[PDB]
Amino acid sequence: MMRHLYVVVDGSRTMEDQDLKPNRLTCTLKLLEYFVEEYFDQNPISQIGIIVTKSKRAEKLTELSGNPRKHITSLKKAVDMTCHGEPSLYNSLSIAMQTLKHMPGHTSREVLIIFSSLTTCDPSNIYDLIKTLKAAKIRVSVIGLSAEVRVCTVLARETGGTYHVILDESHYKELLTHHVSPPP
Amino acid sequence: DELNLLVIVVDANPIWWGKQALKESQFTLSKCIDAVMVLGNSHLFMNRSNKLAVIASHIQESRFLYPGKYELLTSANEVIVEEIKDLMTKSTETLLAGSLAKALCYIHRMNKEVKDNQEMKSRILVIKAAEDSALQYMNFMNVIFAAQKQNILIDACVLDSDSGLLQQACDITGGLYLKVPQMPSLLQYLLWVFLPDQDQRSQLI
Amino acid sequence: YFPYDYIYPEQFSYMRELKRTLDAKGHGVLEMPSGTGKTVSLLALIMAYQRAYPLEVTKLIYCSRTVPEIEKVIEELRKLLNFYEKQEGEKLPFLGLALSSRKNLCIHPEVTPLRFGKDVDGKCHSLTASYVRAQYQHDTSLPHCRFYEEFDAHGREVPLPAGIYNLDDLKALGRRQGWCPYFLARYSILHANVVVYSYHYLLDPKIADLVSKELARKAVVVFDEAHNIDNVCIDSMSVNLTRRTLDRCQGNLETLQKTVLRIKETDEQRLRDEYRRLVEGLREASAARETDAHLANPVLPDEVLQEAVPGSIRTAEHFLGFLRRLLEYVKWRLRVQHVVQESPPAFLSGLAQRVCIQRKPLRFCAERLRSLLHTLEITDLADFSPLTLLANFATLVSTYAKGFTIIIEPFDDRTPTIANPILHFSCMDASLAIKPVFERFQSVIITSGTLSPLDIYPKILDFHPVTMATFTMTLARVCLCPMIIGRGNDQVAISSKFETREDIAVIRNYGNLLLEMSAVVPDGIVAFFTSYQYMESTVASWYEQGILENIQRNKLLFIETQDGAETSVALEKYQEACENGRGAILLSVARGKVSEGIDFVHHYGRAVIMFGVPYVYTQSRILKARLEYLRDQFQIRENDFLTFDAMRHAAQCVGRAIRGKTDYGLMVFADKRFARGDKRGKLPRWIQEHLTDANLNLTVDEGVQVAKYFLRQMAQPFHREDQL
Ligand code: SF4
Repeated sequence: MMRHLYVVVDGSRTMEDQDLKPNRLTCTLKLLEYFVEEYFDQNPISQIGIIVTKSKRAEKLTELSGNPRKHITSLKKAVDMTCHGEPSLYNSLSIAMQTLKHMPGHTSREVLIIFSSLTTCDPSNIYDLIKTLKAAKIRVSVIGLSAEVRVCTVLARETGGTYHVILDESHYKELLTHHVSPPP
Repeated sequence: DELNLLVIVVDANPIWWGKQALKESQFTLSKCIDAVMVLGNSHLFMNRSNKLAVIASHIQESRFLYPGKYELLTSANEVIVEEIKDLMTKSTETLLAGSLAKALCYIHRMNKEVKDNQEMKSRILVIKAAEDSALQYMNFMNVIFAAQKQNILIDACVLDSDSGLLQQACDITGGLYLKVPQMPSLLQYLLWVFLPDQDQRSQLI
Repeated sequence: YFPYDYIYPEQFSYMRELKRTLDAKGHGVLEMPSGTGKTVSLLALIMAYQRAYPLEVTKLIYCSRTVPEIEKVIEELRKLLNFYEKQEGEKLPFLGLALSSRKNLCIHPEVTPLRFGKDVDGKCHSLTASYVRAQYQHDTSLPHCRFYEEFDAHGREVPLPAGIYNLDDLKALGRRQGWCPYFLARYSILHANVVVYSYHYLLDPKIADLVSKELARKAVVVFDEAHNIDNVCIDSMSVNLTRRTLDRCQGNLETLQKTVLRIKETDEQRLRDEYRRLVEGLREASAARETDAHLANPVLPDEVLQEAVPGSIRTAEHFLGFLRRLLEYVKWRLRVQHVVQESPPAFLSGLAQRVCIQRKPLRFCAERLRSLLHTLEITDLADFSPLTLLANFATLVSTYAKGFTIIIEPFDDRTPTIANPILHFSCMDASLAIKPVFERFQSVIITSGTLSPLDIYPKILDFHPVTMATFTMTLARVCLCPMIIGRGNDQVAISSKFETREDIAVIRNYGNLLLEMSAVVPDGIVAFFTSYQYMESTVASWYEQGILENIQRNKLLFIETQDGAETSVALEKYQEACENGRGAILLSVARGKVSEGIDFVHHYGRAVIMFGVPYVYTQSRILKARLEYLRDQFQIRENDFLTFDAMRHAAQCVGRAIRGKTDYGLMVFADKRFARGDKRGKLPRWIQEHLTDANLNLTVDEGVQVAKYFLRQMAQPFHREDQL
């Protein structure tokens, strides 16, 4: 059951706000460093990639691959990110659509959205991507952070993934640990 | 002050000793048990703070044997003779599979129990006399992976003829593979293993 | 008995409550914990009483207060119909009549798309029973109101229509086979089970709209969301009059003079013959829809008398009595509108000293006005309506004013100079409009999501056997969080106790709260304000000063405006902006109509802020006449009823937030004055179960941390609840 995960991290100014380690990207980044390491500890047959949502954009940061050191070095460099601009889910799902339309669909394609639950600022109606990716069968599971956004709920309910929000950093580990195991 | 463990596995195949009962050099069962005795006695001869444990994997079970230097080794000797007699009175891949499962869980227990600075190295050795069959591919594999994920070196020695899974154990984990024709020569080279390949695998050989 | 799943439980409560209201034939006051689908339980147990008969005569007229909620009631009982129509197997017929008169009327394209209701229905009735009743058969004159004649045909016949219909069900049937809402409403009033319509339709003594035949043996009526009973009765019987309106009336009188002069015999000989027929026998000359298009009864339990036409011999002299009435009345108006007065019998008795005839033509001016145009049957209703207003006023002033008042107020009501003069004639007895509704029926049920102080039932004065505060536990751990926001830190004046808008540091703390509120809270926020003009002040200090853009850094403002168009635009934007990526807070006014009907459900607008106190502004003299007549009831009331109506506005606004148990409810009172005022008016179950453990003087930032904890712990879980 081979997976092709693009972890979508957020870079809004919700990463200036605390209730975690000194900036939320620090906790999220550190536990993504754990996530990469455990995701190759469990899933060598799969492949990951970092997409960082930034300044109403999304930016592909590491390709869909099976070489962990590049991922972790990308994390090390994304440590000191200023996190300019409110995010955008639309660009992240567009990037995932582009790069993942070409993969063979006998395998599960989830996409992990680590979204900071800030206002979903998009130039185009994401409801239409929620229409398309249903038929495409690319799955999407989303972990918000400190709030429940309605649109992520509709996203995670039509796509068929899982949504969750987090208080304890121990609980953040609980949920990343849940997403480690391969969903059917 | 490396709180160092050593764990050993011995086959208990009566078919294999029936093979080794018509031979010309004719090392006995008790010869190999004395070999392992000397292995353990040598590693505890190294320092007080070193501990150790040995199994003999029974056809039906696996019972472990573990222990003023001389008296420590003598208690070990008596324990070893007693459960070796128990194995010879109470009697293929199942034996040693379930034994290495016991082994890892006993490493878990010995690690969880007595740690003070939580400092440790849980090195394990394996001696398999006969072949190990692929009727349980998943179990053996799983155990090797659990051994790697516990940061444990697995060394190994084969006596009669080669098996796949032991070679693959050696490969995946990071401990050496061994097979020597002449058998007391292999006993003293196990002694060379327990000394160098256990302590200072570094600049040795 | 319709559970369809396992309940809150509420049917465990309202089953026993309704069995108590139906054993003892009595009135009753219910209270809804707002997460209840009160509609489901009420409609269900009422239908359970419909299909049984411990009493053989069994009715329901059920109301609501907004035209969408009518449709909401409909669909939910369509669901109710469906379920144990399937379960009970063999189907027995049904009817629920949404009786919408005004804007849900006409299928003719010439008539329909003119915007208002009343005037265009005047064009409709002028065509039907004024042009095609006078010119009773013509090609060009009698226009194609063809399905009124189809009503003639099937009103001679007997069909049986199917079940409860929508509003648009009857327009689609208009197209196919059920044509007029009015006339198929008549034929279906002839036999119906449940009739649902608007609350203003049933209690309106400007034009007393007799709904059903007043068959006083057995009759069951339920008032839904029934909070503003007093203000409905008052505004349904008060009458306002403007001097501009009076000058349109004077132009209209000169127009009627022209029409009287240009008619020499024919309609007037018709009047003479029919008036001889009326002297010979007291008869209803228009049995059909004209009396429904007339001002029916400005005084309902007062008689349609015997001494009809007391002071008139012919038309133009009674017209001269109206001319005297208007000229003397504008004389009255100028000489009194010098300085505002308050008097019930002084104006009527002094006019009885000025105008010749006293108390009989005052008692018949409405009917004689309507009948003397009915014999003419030429004047357009749009051109005529302010004279209808006048005769309706004089009829009221005639037969009623002892509990009523007259108040005449020709000056500023937040305005420029004396160029808008106007009077008001209101009750203050809420009894004199609800007493009909009690005395007619077997039992009515006042339902409320809000009515916590049951000690201010006696503004209605009546008698009431079933009166309990509904208790319903919430194992969906905490459905609410009231969180009252009085600054410890920045030294709260969040109450507007200086004046309405005499200071603005008040408003700057409000904007601090709003920005941090929009920082935390998702999905749009429903921001209730104090008044239009205070919201104008707030928004002025916001969009002028340092605030607003950081809110506009986050989300979008939907600022209400005093039309229905801007209500529509901001509402459409609110739902379409919260069902997408964006928050976009609404900010409205508490007494503005956005509260009634909209139902901010959990998908959008899930954290309702009250800002300020929803008190009606405390110095106005209508309110002083009100509180003096209720100081004629209890003498403590001078601040007590103010706090009462402030609380019913408050909870009516705030307690829309929740539709179910499994639902997310914040409600935060950015106020100071809410200590004992919300240990009065918030629901007592809600103060006991969910409210103000230690939360009274919450600094905003403490409020934000309480909000974070609440949102995070409502967003963490869900499986298990009160499986009852
Ligand atoms: S009666 Fe029915 S059709 Fe004729 S005017 Fe009124 S609505 Fe239009």
